[PDB]
Amino acid sequence: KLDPIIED
Amino acid sequence: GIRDVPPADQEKLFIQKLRQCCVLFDFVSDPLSDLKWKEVKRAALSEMVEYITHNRNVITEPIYPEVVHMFAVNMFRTLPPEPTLEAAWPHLQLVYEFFLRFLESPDFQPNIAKKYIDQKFVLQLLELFDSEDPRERDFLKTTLHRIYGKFLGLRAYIRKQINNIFYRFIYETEHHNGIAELLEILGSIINGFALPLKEEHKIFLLKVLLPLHKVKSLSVYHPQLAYCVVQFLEKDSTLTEPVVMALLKYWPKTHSPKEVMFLNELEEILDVIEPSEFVKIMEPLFRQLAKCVSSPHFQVAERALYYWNNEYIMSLISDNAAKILPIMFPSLY
Repeated sequence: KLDPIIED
Repeated sequence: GIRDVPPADQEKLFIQKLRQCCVLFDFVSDPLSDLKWKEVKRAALSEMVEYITHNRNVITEPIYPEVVHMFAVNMFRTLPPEPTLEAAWPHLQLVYEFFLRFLESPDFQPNIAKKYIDQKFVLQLLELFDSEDPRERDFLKTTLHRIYGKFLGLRAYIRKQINNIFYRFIYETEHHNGIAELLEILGSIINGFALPLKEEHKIFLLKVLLPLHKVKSLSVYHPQLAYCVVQFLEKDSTLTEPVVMALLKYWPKTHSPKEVMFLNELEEILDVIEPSEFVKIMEPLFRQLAKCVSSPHFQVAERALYYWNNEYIMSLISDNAAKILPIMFPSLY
């Protein structure tokens, strides 16, 4: 459900 | 609406409503008290939601501190000591809704907002995850996910503070109402990790995520925990041995229906396992599986038997038959 968050 | 007064006057009126909504009402002591004023506040909140949703260039620089102060005054509060619901929900719901639309608006400038949405703000927000109201925890979950995404400068702080919450849960209180929601956020973060994995994250797996398996209320958040663990092994297969061995260490020591969730997690691990990692842990794993097949709990026994119908698991067993068959059938092989 929660979209991935790309590490940065 | 705010939209219906002259454009020159709109910001002023918007600020004026935000300040009115800093008046706090008691929904507990006398629930029939001040219904007219409660409704005035509800309608104002609802109006501000519509205004920022249906207009552009209305979140100006003076709006930011007023929005954040309004959120804080409504939400940052001491929590009381099937579920118990927040009686103030008719207002709090709309404050969460509005703040979320605030964060998601195309007007939203994180370079301005970061002056008010800071470590202290995140600290106080994270305290609210212990709320007994699942609807509050749901809004909190979405809100913190958005903040983590948009504020690069807060990301390390958020990870650290979730870990503080988890450590206190594991090593002191063994009681927290929002572990599942926090693990859900972490799952989305783990999925986005770059390679090779930073040492910070491996430590988090080994020191935080694995010990979460030993807390007595595990069943409430186990699906979310399993997902985090599986994502780590999709990122870096070399973590397989410490993970599986720790899972085997934390496995229930009496026959229990709780083994079903352990069998689920373990099968999901096997679904992404590398053959060379499999051979390292197959002997201890299948010693446990053999006990589960012979469990006096029907659901545990059946659940373990299903491993044989997983084509991939069966290909690994069959390629190592000489070592696994004597473990699964001692009196035969």
